[PDB]
Amino acid sequence: LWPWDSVRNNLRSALTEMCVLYDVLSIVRDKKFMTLDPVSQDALPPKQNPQTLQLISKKKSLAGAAQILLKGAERLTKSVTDFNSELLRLRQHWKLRKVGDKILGDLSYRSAGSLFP
Amino acid sequence: QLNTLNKVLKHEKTPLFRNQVIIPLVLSPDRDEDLMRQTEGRVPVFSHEVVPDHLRTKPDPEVEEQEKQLTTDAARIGADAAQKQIQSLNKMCSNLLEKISKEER
Amino acid sequence: SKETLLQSYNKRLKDDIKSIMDNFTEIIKTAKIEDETQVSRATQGEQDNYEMHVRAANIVRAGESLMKLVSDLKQFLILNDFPSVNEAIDQ
Amino acid sequence: LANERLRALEDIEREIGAILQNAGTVILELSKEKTNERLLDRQAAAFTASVQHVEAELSAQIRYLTQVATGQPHEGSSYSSRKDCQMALKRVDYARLKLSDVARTCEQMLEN
Repeated sequence: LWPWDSVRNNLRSALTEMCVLYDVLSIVRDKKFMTLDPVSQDALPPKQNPQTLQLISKKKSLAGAAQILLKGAERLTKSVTDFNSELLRLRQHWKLRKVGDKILGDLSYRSAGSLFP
Repeated sequence: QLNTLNKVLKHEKTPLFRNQVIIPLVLSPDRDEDLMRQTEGRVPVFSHEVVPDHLRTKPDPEVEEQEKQLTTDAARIGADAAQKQIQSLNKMCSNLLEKISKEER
Repeated sequence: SKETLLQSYNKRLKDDIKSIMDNFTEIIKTAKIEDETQVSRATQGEQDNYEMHVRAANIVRAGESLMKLVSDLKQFLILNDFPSVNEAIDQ
Repeated sequence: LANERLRALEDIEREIGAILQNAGTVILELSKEKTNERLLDRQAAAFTASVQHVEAELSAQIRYLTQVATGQPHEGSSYSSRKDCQMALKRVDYARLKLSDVARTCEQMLEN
């Protein structure tokens, strides 16, 4: 598994941290070993950063989006300009059928009169 | 699913989690069966290394630098274009969705 | 038989069409920019970038599936087309 | 006959065209200066018309196949006439060989 081990690192590390998250929540369902107590608090805004940054979600990640859409589009536009062509000439001279999932033809003079089995 | 489910089960119709005072009772310097069956084979001896590991809040520094560049991108032209662009993009976004959804009848 | 294969083609076509349309509608669903509340701005920003990335990937996959369907239709018609076969035979 | 193939490949073209134009729209709706809103409506209409005519063509093609499908191997063929023509070609070849041989014996008699 020498390839995809780096993704494996990032995911097992994210796995251990979210295991620590299920751990803190496992102590959050707890009233033994630890008590809950609610009192609120405040956090003044610096800006209207949800919107502002969301617009960057469009800039940044819709640029990644549009990039990948245009990248698929350039790959395909290149790709279109060979199997299915050859099948035409073959089907034009010889005799073919499809049974199961493969493609099978005949050689025998059998539709033309012979009975040689 | 996991993202959208947890996100809507948090930010609507809830008692507020950002209240809770977090105050454990004791330190358990020893291996309790409470831990091993409460947590399914984890949680070593609860101690002064895992008190902060539990109650850590400072994130990694890369997002801190990101927040520094958030201050930077807020240092550009603002207080006249933030709300203005929210208005414009909101309106034309809504118009777009209206038009595309409208014609499937 | 042959009815099952053709109805499978119909199912694949309608599934992929509704999938791409639904994906674009959800892209415009998350496209409304609003004010935040208890959502921890950077987190949903990063994961919405992630969601639009995976949705663009879904769009590309939908296009590739349509290409595969077109190729399969091309194979099917040439092999079982009685009228086309006859013209070649008479020439 | 061939028209069917031509229309199918044209449909391929329109598939990639729809992807391209959608990418174009989402280029426009990230830039701050989205001024060409008439042309944004243009690109939305391109999205719309493209998707419908693609789905239209494929649905029509499926119906046509639903009227031409029978599930049998179609046992016509064209082998006999091809044997006959091959026979005739090798008969002509025989003739060409014998003619060359006569030619050389006459050639050698004329020369003393």
